[PDB]
Amino acid sequence: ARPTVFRWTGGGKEVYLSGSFNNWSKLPLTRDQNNFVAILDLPEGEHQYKFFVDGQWTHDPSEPIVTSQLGTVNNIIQVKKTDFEVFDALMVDSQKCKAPPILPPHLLQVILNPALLPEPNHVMLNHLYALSIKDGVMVLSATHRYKKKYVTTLLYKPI
Amino acid sequence: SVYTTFMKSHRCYDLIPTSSKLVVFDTSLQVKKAFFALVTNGVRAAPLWDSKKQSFVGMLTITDFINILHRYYKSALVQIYELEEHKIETWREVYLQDPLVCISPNASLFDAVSSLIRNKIHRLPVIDPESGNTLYILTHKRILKFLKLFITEFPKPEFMSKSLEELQIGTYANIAMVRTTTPVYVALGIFVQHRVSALPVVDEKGRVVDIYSKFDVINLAAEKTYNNLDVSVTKALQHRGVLKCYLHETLEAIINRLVEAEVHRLVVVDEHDVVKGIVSLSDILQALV
Amino acid sequence: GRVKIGHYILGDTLGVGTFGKVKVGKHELTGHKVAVKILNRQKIRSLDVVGKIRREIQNLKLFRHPHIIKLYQVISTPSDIFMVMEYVSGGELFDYICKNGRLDEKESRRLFQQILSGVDYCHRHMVVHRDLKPENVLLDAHMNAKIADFGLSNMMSDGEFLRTSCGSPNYAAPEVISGRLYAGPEVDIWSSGVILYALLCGTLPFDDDHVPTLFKKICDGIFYTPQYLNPSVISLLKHMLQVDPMKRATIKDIREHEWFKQDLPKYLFPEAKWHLGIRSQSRPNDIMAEVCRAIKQLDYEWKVVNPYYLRVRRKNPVTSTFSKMSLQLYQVDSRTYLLDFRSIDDERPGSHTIEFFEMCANLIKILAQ
Ligand SMILES: OCC1(c2ccc(-c3cc4nc(O[C@@H]5CO[C@H]6[C@@H]5OC[C@H]6O)[nH]c4cc3Cl)cc2)CC1
Ligand SMILES: Nc1ncnc2c1ncn2[C@@H]1O[C@H](COP(=O)(O)OP(=O)(O)O)[C@@H](O)[C@H]1O
Ligand SMILES: Nc1ncnc2c1ncn2[C@@H]1O[C@H](COP(=O)(O)O)[C@@H](O)[C@H]1O
Ligand SMILES: Nc1ncnc2c1ncn2[C@@H]1O[C@H](COP(=O)(O)O)[C@@H](O)[C@H]1O
Ligand SMILES: [Cl-]
Ligand SMILES: [Cl-]
Ligand SMILES: [Cl-]
Repeated sequence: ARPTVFRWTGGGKEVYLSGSFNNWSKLPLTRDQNNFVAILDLPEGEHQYKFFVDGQWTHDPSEPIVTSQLGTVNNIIQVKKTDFEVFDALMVDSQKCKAPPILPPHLLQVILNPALLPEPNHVMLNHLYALSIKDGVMVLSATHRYKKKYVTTLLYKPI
Repeated sequence: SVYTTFMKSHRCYDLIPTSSKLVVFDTSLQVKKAFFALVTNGVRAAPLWDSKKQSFVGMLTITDFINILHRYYKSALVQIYELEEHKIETWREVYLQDPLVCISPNASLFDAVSSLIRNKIHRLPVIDPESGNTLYILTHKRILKFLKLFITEFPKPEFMSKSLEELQIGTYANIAMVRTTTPVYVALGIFVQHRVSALPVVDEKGRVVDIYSKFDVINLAAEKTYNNLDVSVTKALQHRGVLKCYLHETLEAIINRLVEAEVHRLVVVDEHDVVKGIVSLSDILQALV
Repeated sequence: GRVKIGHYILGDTLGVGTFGKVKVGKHELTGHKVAVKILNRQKIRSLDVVGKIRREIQNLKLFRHPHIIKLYQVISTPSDIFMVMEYVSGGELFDYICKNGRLDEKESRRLFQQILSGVDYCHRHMVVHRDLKPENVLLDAHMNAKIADFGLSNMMSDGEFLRTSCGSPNYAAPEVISGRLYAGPEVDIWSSGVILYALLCGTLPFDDDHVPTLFKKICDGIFYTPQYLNPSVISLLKHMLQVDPMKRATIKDIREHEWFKQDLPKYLFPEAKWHLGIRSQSRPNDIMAEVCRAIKQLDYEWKVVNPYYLRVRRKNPVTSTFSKMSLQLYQVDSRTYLLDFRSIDDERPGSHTIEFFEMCANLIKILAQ
């Protein structure tokens, strides 16, 4: 079974949880503040539950309900497979849901100004640096990283 | 071979430095501008990008300069038009009328050494297949430097103890040499017809005085003096001590010598300091693969 | 009648972090204690922190540093997400400095080493825990610093700057309070700087009830150094609390400092003018209008994210591979602006880097300065 959380948000002196999972036996919920909880393990599948909040039988309105053929309104819970693995659950949750910036000074710092150059700050990698067009030929440059090594490629291209 | 197993295991990536500089020329760039950019950037080789073909078509090296400079030199009173006004593509179309070699960083240093000799090249571009980007240009000097770091820490075999004469490694016959009097144009002539890195400079007698390398040819482009090739080999070398080995010097000792002074080839000189042979970095890596 | 998660009986709420409730946990059989960070799924999806929580878990699960609170296990429920973490008895370092005074030079240094080590571990793993304060530095039984709450933390990506102006104003960097763009590590250094001050003085360097004078004093990088403070550390603090991020100390510069290195334990640490883009001087809207007119005159599909940030893609005529790049306009001065070209790393072809150059070189040969 997978740990499921039952939390009654609201005040109370005595708060119990009756459910399909425990043959509707009144299970006391422990209170922190205005939250009374229970963490019980339930099998993957449909489960019905109700609350016994201070002598009155209720359901969490914010939670999915089901009305019986006899007019019994209990809360429902489909405990899904994707709810147990964190990265599957956060993936299913992801699916359910001016003025120009001031130029960072990190970018004005270069590694170019023999073949061996200083290690660059990660922030300037993949940026285009060019030299002034002297004699109808532009010089382009950029430092990229391959694995743990870095290469500053210079392209001499006429324009 | 124990050194060959070391190479067949180590990735090309490991030899790539922490932070490299790479100069790429578009094939449309005027060929003179290309050789000057090599000089200014302090790089001896440049991958070439054919924008129309959207791929690296080849490499531009000092040999390209040596070739234009000799194919097209008319005299010192008249400009090398072709060198002046010609694109890298226009000259490559001529020179290569009658393909690109590269190693992946995932390939082993042995594959790289094999590929170097197999095609008879000194500059090998390391290209990541996923990106298609050229990362670094693997040289003999660099491979030999890395193999020397391990040769020292690891034991010394039988070959290392043996002499250069006994082990018989390198070229000792048909040694192409220039003389003091010999002009640069003639030296460039030799470099073309023979396809060898350096030419030992010899005096009145067959003794080696200096060594004119394919590198010293880069200086003509640096000083913008390539228009006067009539100058002697010695006059040309005045812009900048000679290193020679003996036939009875150990292979491991000469291996340390080539790496210690970081030279491309050692000259095999006899007791009366006359040229008897030659041994290059290329041969050393071959003998070890 | 015990509320359990994992095998721990949930107890008293220790506090409420950036996003969740944090309660103690005592193991049913062993008595072992944990700190359980409860995150309501419905609540986390109410804010847009669902992705932020995914990354936070991702990072904390791959970390293992002696001065960073360990994330043992994450237990998902349909209701909420439970993050079982290591519990330290000592509580807040902040409360320590309240009850007891300031720490002695030797004791302060010890703790400053420990903190910085952890701050470095984060950065060494591309994580920048912003909101670094003695309120977030916890202490154990044996007085060891423990960095906690990565709610406001963020990842460092190659080529990108962070914007978020997160964390308390007192521990915040001038560029953070100024809401400017930043790299990441530098703002943690500023925070670590005020921690060191708090440790040696028992007070904050930047503090005032008059919030305007509080921010003025932060942006003017001006604080008081008491006569009891050792010049060597005043030196360190001056280098750490630099208003200029470019003139500010690095973990590297601090590791090198004379006051730091002193009695520093072994375990803690291991070991021709170029131009950025083109600079048009025209009206910011008119300048971005030109890049749109030009991006179109070049026939390249784009996406307008900000009125100053674009995410453009051009189809390769030969390789037929779609290649991407990003454009951003930045204000350099009052009179001048700059267009920044950044490469977008995709997912056999030609060459990504060269293609990026040829892409840029086109939008340039038809543009201002
Ligand atoms: O130790 C006392 C004691 C105890 C233990 C645990 C809970 C509990 C509280 C929850 N509050 C929740 O959500 C609200 C909304 O979203 C906010 C906030 O908390 C998380 C945050 O994101 N989910 C909760 C789950 C549980 Cl199990 C209550 C009492 C045993 C009785
Ligand atoms: N990997 C390669 N692919 C294609 N051509 C190459 C390659 N490497 C070198 N070349 C060509 O081979 C010729 C000789 O080059 P090379 O021996 O490498 O010169 P250098 O000794 O200056 O490095 C040149 O014309 C050059 O263009
Ligand atoms: N001057 C030379 N004359 C003849 N062969 C040479 C000379 N220099 C180098 N070689 C040989 O040419 C080959 C390639 O050498 P290298 O170009 O120096 O890497 C090797 O087998 C060398 O031994
Ligand atoms: N045997 C040698 N002794 C001394 N200098 C040498 C020798 N071989 C090459 N050089 C020098 O090294 C440069 C040639 O570079 P490279 O072709 O890269 O080895 C020139 O400056 C030569 O003078
Ligand atoms: Cl709190
Ligand atoms: Cl403890
Ligand atoms: Cl305090």
